Amino acid sequence: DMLTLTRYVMGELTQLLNSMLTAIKAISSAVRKAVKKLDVLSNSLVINMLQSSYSTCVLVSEENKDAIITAKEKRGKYVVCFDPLDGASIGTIFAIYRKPSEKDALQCGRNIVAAGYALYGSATLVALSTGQGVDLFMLDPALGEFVLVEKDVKIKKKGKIYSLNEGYAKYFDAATTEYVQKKKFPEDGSAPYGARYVGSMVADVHRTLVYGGIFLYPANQKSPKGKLRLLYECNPVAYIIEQAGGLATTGTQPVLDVKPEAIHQRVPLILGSPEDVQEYLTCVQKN
Amino acid sequence: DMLTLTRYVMGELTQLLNSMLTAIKAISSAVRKAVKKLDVLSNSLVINMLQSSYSTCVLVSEENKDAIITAKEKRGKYVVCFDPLDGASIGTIFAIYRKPSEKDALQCGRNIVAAGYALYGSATLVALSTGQGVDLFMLDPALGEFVLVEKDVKIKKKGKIYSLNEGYAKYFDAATTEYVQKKKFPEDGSAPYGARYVGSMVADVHRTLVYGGIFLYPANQKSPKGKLRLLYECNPVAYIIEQAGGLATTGTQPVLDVKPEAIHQRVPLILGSPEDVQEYLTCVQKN
Amino acid sequence: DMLTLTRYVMGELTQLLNSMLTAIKAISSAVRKAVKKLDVLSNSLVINMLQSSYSTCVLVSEENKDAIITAKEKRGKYVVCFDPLDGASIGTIFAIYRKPSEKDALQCGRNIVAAGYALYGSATLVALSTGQGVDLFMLDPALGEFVLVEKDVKIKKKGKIYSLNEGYAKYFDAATTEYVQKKKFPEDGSAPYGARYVGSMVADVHRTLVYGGIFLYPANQKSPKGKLRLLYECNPVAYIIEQAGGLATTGTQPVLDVKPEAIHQRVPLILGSPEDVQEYLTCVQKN
Amino acid sequence: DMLTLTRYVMGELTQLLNSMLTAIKAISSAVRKAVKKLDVLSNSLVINMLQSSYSTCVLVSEENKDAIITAKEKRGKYVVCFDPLDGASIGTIFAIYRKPSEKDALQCGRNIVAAGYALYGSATLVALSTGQGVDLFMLDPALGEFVLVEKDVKIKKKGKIYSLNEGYAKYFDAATTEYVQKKKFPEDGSAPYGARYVGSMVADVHRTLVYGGIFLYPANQKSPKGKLRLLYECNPVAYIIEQAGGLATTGTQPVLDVKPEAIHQRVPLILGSPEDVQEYLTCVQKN
Ligand SMILES: O=P(O)(O)OC[C@H]1O[C@](O)(CO)[C@@H](O)[C@@H]1O
Ligand SMILES: O=P(O)(O)OC[C@H]1O[C@](O)(CO)[C@@H](O)[C@@H]1O
Ligand SMILES: O=P(O)(O)OC[C@H]1O[C@](O)(CO)[C@@H](O)[C@@H]1O
Ligand SMILES: O=P(O)(O)OC[C@H]1O[C@](O)(CO)[C@@H](O)[C@@H]1O
Repeated sequence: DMLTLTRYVMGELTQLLNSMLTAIKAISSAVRKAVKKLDVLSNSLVINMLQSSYSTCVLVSEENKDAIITAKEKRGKYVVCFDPLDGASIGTIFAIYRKPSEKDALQCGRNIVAAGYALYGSATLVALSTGQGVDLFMLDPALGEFVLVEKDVKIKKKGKIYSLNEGYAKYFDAATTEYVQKKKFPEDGSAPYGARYVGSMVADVHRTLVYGGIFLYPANQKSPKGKLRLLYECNPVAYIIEQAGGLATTGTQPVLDVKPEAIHQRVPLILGSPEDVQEYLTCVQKN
Repeated sequence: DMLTLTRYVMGELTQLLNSMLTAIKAISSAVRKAVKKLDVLSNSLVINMLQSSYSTCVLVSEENKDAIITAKEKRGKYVVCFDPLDGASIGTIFAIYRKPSEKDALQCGRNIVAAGYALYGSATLVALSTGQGVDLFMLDPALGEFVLVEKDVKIKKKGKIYSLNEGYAKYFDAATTEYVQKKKFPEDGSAPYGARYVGSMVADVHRTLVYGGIFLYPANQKSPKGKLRLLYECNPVAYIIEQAGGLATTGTQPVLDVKPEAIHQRVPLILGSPEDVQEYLTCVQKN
Repeated sequence: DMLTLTRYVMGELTQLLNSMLTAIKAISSAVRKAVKKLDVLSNSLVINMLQSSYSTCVLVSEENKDAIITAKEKRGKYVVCFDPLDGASIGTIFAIYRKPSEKDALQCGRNIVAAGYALYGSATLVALSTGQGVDLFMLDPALGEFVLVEKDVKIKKKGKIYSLNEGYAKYFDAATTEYVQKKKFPEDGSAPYGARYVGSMVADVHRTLVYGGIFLYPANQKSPKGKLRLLYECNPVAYIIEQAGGLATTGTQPVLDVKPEAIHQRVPLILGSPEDVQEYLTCVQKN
Repeated sequence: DMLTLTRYVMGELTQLLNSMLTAIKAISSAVRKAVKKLDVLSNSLVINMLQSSYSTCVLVSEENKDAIITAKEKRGKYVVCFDPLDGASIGTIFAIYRKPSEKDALQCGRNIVAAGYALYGSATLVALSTGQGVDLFMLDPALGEFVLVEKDVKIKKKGKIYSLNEGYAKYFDAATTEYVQKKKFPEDGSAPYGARYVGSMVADVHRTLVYGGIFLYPANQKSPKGKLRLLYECNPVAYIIEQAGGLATTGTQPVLDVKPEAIHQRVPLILGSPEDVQEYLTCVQKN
């Protein structure tokens, strides 16, 4: 019943992760103790911690219309796109790039150097990658530190869950209609998939990573480019899911290959177990 | 930024609630720090705390085949049916009756004297009623105490969420098929409902209480009496939802009116906002 | 086992207390998780929280050589003298005055409008007065809030503890030698006092408040004006102890009547139960 | 800012330590949330956890007149003498022996196989030895686990603190009078020692371990065999202090060599830095 602790390592990049984690720890505490005030609060925490890391030059926040330029004295080599408080478990999402303007935060997901999400549940969980797989951490609030709980997390090749808001059925495009119909009425004599949809993206993506299956927020008639934001929701989770052996697509190309045309750009998002996402792509190509 | 605390009151019944809350506090801590071992653990906590209250004579647990008879020395006037660890937020569910045998735990829900659930999320939340409405509490683990956060909680007359596993579509009975079709394709020119389904009953019911709408685990071809257990899942949440101004039905009668034929009996469960449950009943009566 | 919470009230003064408490909550967390770095850290927390209250114009910190002048935009009517991390339980001490220069922080203790200390033990405790007695609070870190635990705390008229570093005996002045001799060898056939000395001033003063008796850090040959600092150690605790019915003296006048000649001025400090401090004064007057 | 955790190891003995730690974690929580009821509570926690380890045959508790004999089914090879709640930081003290009667708990300290104390401060700290030095742990209540913070703790050869209740001066024996006089008036031109006395034995002993110096509760006229209890206060701390390179004596023999004549036997206790305890012994031998 006794433990020893050891520092874990995945310069400026490490200091930058360290401060992003410190802001997540603060947000975790502010969520445990709890709407727009909490969003405003979570935003200042990230921005201010990120800036005083001395590792940033450009921030993009879901909460701010324009990119935020780090004061010239505190400037470093990295760009951070984040959703401070997304969404039941709500979350925080971020992706880090190397670079002094918006140009720098408009790089395709392929260029990501580190990305992560935090999920604020019974425990605060962080999934993190710096390009060499996905590691899962739990916030130990007693220590003030994040504890490694799983190394090199891998998603199942194929799952048995599908996850989307089916209340948008009347608006679905033909490929989504077809895919959902196949999940409920398999044509191969297999059992239908189970359905799960928390309605909080970080909660649904995290379940998709650890249980397998597929998560979808595709284009539909009311949102013809999807709802979820490319820079600081879709690209970071696509990066995490790909690092875990999964796939993430807009329907017509990998999310990480999309060339961003604006910082608050939305894209469709379909991700998860590779065989499930490939079967979704087949419905697209056929329609 | 300073507070005063005051003891809240909703003899033996109070001591019984007090120990059920103490077991919930212990379960909360064991969940935060985390599968069958946790179920075994949560079970002993409830059973042992409930017994040493000196208020029980008969327990029914989701985990135990037979009813548990309190030792003759520790016996009191009450019967408790509970699911120690149900299920993402998992939960604990319980209902309390006045009474020395199984007979006593086979009373219809109408006879309930107190019921509740706990939800183990970013915060541990307890909904509780003793017949005079629903009160919502948060576990303050620093104090070891449950803090009143909402008095006399009322569910909306009509919501805009529907909540069920649509992966069972191929197995749905005609009334469920019809109801779901109406939620997605309203015939009155209104917007379709949104869909949410966490797949943990306490999580879905709690959302249904605070946001409004409808939750369904109806009979289907694979589970022709439903999945959820009458004594310690369906009756307690039906009791809470009715105390909040909602409805809870098996499709053919109020859950609380069902006369239990066995302690692990399953029933269908449809509950939530009264106008939503009434519209579901209309699809049943018409089929 | 259930509680209700109610906001407690003892404009700018309230916002100022609120931020001083918020800095104490942060310091509490940084102490739980733990030397000069912690002092530097505790200092920035107080200074920065105090400044953004918009209620301060002048700060005096044990950690800073010169008084700190609040930026003109954030200025308010109050002056705060504090020891961010003093000292086994360590503590934080502060006193608040109404006022733009050092002049304002050089007022005698008599002018204090609010004062307090925090003690970081198994629980974090705050004693606070705004002139109408002493109230005791515990930090509930789960809530992020301070909970009233005792109202209008009163010190015993006479105690049975004396508290001083007797390792300075060879340096004691004649009155301290005489007083200590009387505590150990009572001339009235009473039992000797017990001795307690934690060596952390907030710990010893707090014990003196709740158990009664006397605490002394008098002048001696090596420290002929005492060790403890007038502005942000001696005046605040003198204010608290007097508000609890006790006395606090330098030996030759009440601490609160001393006219400060510099912001880091030291004074002797003798305080506690009034009859004990009066007996100490008798030894002084006689020598 | 990320950590990995690793199980630490110092069969039945390990399970026994594990349960003693689990009772300390429970006591820590009950102290944080707080007199005789807490003593009664702390006692049942130790006794019940110790018994269900299946490693005990005989317990001796400061709280119970007679030794407690483990039920025949749960019996194992070890004997545990403990003070569940001693005493400002209060503590828990225990020593473990291999063995079915009182005989087994009346072994001299020399036979100890493991001993420890817990101190309930801003953090809950455990000092533990199983014969190969002293290791220091902090309770991480988030994890529910004890974290190694210092390995093979060593006390200074000679310190500059002395720690005793000087309010018993009129009752001191000649050697204690002489020793204290030498601490305050060194005859070698060195500075006087500082004095510290919390009045809680675990607090004073812990300070003595980490800062060095000497702690004394010697025989005096009112307590001619001392106050502190041999089996579950003096022997465990003597064992810890000796494992850290210190000494612990009654004045006339090492505490660990005293042959116990009764389970609640008191002995004088002088311990700490070896050169300080040796100088105390010189005052004894000379008187
Ligand atoms: O209610 P909808 O249309 O399903 O939206 C769900 C999505 O909206 C958000 O709450 C907003 O980002 C996401 O977290 C979630 O995936
Ligand atoms: O996976 P299904 O068939 O939707 O089952 C969901 C239900 O099963 C449970 O996990 C078991 O009680 C419930 O908490 C939940 O409502
Ligand atoms: O070691 P000494 O001289 O007794 O000093 C004790 C005093 O020093 C301090 O640690 C410094 O402020 C006080 O907290 C305490 O009262
Ligand atoms: O008040 P006294 O006589 O100094 O007693 C102090 C001792 O008493 C106790 O509180 C009782 O065990 C010890 O923790 C402490 O060492």
